[PDB]
Amino acid sequence: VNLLSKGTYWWMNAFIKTAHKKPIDLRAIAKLPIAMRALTNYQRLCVAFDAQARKDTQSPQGARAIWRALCHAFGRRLILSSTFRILADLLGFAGPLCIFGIVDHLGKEVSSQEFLGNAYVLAVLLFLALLLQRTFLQASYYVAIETGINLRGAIQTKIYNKIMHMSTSNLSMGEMTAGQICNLVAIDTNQLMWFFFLCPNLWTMPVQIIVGVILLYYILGVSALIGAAVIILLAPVQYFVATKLSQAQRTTLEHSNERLKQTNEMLRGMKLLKLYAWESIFCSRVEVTRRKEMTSLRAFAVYTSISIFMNTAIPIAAVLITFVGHVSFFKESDLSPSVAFASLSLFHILVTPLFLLSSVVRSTVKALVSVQKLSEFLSSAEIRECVQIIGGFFTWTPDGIPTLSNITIRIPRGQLTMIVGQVGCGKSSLLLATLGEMQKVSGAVFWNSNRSRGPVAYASQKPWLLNATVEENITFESPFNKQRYKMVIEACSLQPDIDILPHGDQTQIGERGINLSGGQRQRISVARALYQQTNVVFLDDPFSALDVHLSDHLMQAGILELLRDDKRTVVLVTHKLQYLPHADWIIAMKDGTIQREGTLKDFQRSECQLFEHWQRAKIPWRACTKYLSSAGILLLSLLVFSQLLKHMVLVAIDYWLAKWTDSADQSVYAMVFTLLCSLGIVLCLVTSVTVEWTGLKVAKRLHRSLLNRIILAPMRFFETTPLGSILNRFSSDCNTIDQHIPSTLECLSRSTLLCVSALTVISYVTPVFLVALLPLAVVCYFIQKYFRVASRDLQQLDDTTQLPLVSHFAETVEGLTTIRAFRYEARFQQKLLEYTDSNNIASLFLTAANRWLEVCMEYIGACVVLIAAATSISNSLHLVGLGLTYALMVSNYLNWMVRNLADMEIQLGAVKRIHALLKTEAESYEGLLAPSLIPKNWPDQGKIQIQNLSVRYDSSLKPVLKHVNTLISPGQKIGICGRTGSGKSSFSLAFFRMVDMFEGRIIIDGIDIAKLPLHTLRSRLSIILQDPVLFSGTIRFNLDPEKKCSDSTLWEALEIAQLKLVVKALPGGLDAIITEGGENFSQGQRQLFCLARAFVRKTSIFIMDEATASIDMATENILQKVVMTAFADRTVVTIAHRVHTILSADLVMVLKRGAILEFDKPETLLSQKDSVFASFV
Amino acid sequence: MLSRKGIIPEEYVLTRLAE
Ligand SMILES: CCOc1cc(CC(=O)N[C@@H](CC(C)C)c2ccccc2N2CCCCC2)ccc1C(=O)O
Ligand SMILES: Nc1ncnc2c1ncn2[C@@H]1O[C@H](COP(=O)(O)OP(=O)(O)OP(=O)(O)O)[C@@H](O)[C@H]1O
Repeated sequence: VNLLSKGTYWWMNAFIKTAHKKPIDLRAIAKLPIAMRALTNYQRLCVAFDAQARKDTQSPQGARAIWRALCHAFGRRLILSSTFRILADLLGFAGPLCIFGIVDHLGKEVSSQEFLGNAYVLAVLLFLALLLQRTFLQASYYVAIETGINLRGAIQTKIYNKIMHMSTSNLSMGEMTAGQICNLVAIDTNQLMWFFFLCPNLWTMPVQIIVGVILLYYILGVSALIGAAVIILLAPVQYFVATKLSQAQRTTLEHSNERLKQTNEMLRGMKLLKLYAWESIFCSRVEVTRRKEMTSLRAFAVYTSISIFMNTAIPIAAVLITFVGHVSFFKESDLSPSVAFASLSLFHILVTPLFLLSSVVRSTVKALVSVQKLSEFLSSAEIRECVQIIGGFFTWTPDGIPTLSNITIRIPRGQLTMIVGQVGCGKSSLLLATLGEMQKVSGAVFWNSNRSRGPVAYASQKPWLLNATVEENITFESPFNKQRYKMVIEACSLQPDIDILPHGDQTQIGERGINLSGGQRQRISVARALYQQTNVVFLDDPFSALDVHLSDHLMQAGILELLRDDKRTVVLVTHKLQYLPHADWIIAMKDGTIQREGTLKDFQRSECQLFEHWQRAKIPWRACTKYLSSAGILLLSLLVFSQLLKHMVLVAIDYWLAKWTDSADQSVYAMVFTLLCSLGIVLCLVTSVTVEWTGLKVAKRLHRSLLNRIILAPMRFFETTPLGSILNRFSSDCNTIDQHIPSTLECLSRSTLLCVSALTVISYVTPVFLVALLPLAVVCYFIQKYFRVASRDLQQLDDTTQLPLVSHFAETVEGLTTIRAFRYEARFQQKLLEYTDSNNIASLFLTAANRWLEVCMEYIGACVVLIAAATSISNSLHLVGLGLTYALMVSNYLNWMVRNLADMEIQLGAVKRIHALLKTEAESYEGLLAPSLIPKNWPDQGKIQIQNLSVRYDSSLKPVLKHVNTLISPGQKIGICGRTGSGKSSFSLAFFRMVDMFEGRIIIDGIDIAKLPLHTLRSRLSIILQDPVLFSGTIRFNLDPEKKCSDSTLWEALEIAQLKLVVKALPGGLDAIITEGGENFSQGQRQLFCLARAFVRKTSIFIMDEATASIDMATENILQKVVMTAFADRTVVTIAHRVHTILSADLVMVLKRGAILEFDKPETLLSQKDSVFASFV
Repeated sequence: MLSRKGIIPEEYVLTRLAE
């Protein structure tokens, strides 16, 4: 693209006309040139640090050294955006000067001095100088962005290139986690990018003040010195409000972050909460957090109703100070219209820099902080500079104190080696040091297999799963060969995981997705090492982490056959010593040092063996549903009328300003300008407050409705709709309709209403401007239409690109040692350079579409400058300066009307998402009985009779149960189990009225269970699900939040199950804070909670579900506790997954394929009778 | 900047996977 078209961005016009017909994929906005690559700018930045580190005798990359490196690498493009910025501003100054000339040669009637003695000629050299203000400004806007975006590119790389060299010690990685370094990439790097977006402004704005002082002084005098003083002495109090805002905004963010964790506990555990009638309790727990978040957002709203106010009010008071002082104090050269209507444009220019100068110096401070943060990061610990270890002294402390010394390990090729020892014997540490991740104080680790290192498979003890498909987490960027994959899937039993998944092999696994079971997470990680065909496999306790027992057998039987056939050496540390003297050339270490090394028989001969023997639609419906529904007329009409009346005062302040300059009735000129500008200032306050106030009153009554109509939803909705869908619209859309909409609402409602106002001023000054504006408005309409359609697409394509980049900066940090273990640095390196260049190429075209709008809209506005000038002069020879000082603003109103309109449109779409949630409601609470007199004090008879109940979920073709009849009498503790995919889970949940028994009758305790309120039913019948999680809170509160029974009862209930020793000897006791997920009590504690809920509710019935995978001793203890629970209750209808605990029953119903297969009234005849014994064996 | 999409951004926000 040449200089004729690069300055107007003509190449966008073929990109925005296609973006209207089709949408924009990444294949549409695809190519990214050589100069704007992440790699190229990274090569430039390496050259900068190399040439510095050649030049600098003083070594390290301190904050001084980074800024010298950035300057030497990016100076030649920053000077071209500050030179163009100084010229765009200085040519901008000519615009006020021309207004002065036009009005002087209007009214009361060498050749070049007379050439600029005109008003026809002076408009043309005004018009053909604004085309240079408005093209140089954009050229320097874009060069700043293009250079700024490049720093995003070559700092995210140069951050990531140290993530490839960071040491995973308990010092370094223990201090800074992935959350610290992710907000370096996310939060910090953006505010260093944004410093180079604003880097010319701190150079240019001091020129603007100096010339702004000088030209205003030449136009009006020493009174201009008094006037421009009042702005520059209200710029630091613009800073104080902008400081106190960001102080309060951090508070609001760190407060609603704690809310979102509470909301995550409610949405993730809505299943167990709804069954235990505990949705209302957690609802009122998040609402009080919303009360405290609302008083924090109120302080945000107070300190942002001043920022708008200070921006508008401070210049107007400054202008009135200038003129009234130039009238009251001394009027020598009074306000002739050439002077006054020209120095309004000089202030209307210097409105903008001085109150944006506060927020530049803000973003210079943040840049100083950011290179402090980045240099303190970028001086972290480097890593370093078959396996045979000779001396083997190696530490995690970077000076002294080896955690493993005297390590003389020998592992020649063609091998299979187990490593066993005590929990804490330097065993996991030996493998990571062997891989080359710990500092060899003495010795060496040598190598020659199939200086010079080797790619080695690795399984971490804490398993790591990248956010991808489970197949893709298994394949791990390796060529898919479905025969190797098939063997892996069966061996680790990935078939039940795929079937239980919503998607199977396509399921989003790991983090940010399905938070799988810890054994299931371990099975995924274990399989990747086997699949990868790496030349050596190091497994760090897969068998000690192996949850599935037969698969643990099968793992070893697959790992033997895989190691022997591949002849891939395998070092498998574990302290499960089942295979340990058989055929492993074992290497046992103790207390950090190797204790014995040799063959297995040698360890039989060393007497430690005995120890082993032991898409184009605007949304006016959502905007109407936002304002008129939530806010109410009592402040919707006040906001809509104060906007118009503030915006009729701004023409009335200007219309009377014109009609005084003609006279240049003097104290009446003063007493209406003071009494218009003061009420103009007053209306500024009461529109800036009323906008932000309406935002708070709509944010509250949206979120309160959203919570209290999603805690009124069936659980079938929670299984049908994903919990990421509800939580995203919950969390992110509430942030937009609180923190982002009302400021945009006030800014758009100020700008576009002023835009019509400015085009009203022009059309009455030249009252045949209607002919002039009708063709030009149409072009303004079309650029509006093709910009919204375009820059919505590139907006979400910006935002949905940033998230896979920062998720890569999480997944690199957490599973770091895997990537360095496979010697796999350069293949997660290149995934960054695709992720980086997918973000910059969707941010460059976002800004190039932004600049295309501004170049095109300003040229529309510059046509308004020449036409308003030309038609008004030819009228006024037959209020012209005031009309002409508005035409300059119109070029910079049409921009921001369109810019806010697109942004408001994008933000408005976050209200339609919330109203789509507010139309999803079911699962009524009605009791069609005598609702307090027909139920007695407690239904706890235990007589749960089923009469042909036909129940289902799919509601269309698929029932689960049919024709079922079962009448467990009071005390008939009838543990009913049937076919494993048929109906068992459905049976337990449906009993709590949570599934559609489409016929029949299911009576419980003499009352129909379909004709009771859900709150009454669910409270009065306890349960215990398969393997639930814990709500974070106080221990009595977690056990029973709305208890009101007794504290002694809570102790008796907690002791009666288990863990009373750990409950009493906890550091908290009865108010012990559950540490965010139940990582310190038990799985038994859920049964304890169920026992406490059962006893406190004073019921007899209980429906109890299965148990997933735990200590069977604890499960027999649970079964004995269930017997103890029986020896209080004596009635329980308890399903079970493994039938061997269910063989101690009092009646048994066996269900096959989704029907009743057997109903054995004793449980011992079941062993005699063939169908039931076949399920028993 | 009469319109406010200004350079005072809170950069960090968390959004889970769509659908
Ligand atoms: C991604 C950032 O992209 C930009 C980057 C720039 C460079 C720049 O000085 N920016 C800040 C100024 C600061 C002090 C608030 C700004 C940001 C948003 C809107 C307008 C402005 N002001 C520009 C200076 C004059 C008045 C208004 C311009 C425009 C853009 C843009 O594409 O919108
Ligand atoms: N980065 C590190 N910095 C300092 N100490 C570490 C680090 N990583 C691990 N350790 C310590 O060294 C030990 C290494 O493993 P350990 O000696 O426990 O063998 P293990 O019992 O088989 O491993 P684990 O107990 O973790 O399964 C851990 O107990 C841990 O306390």
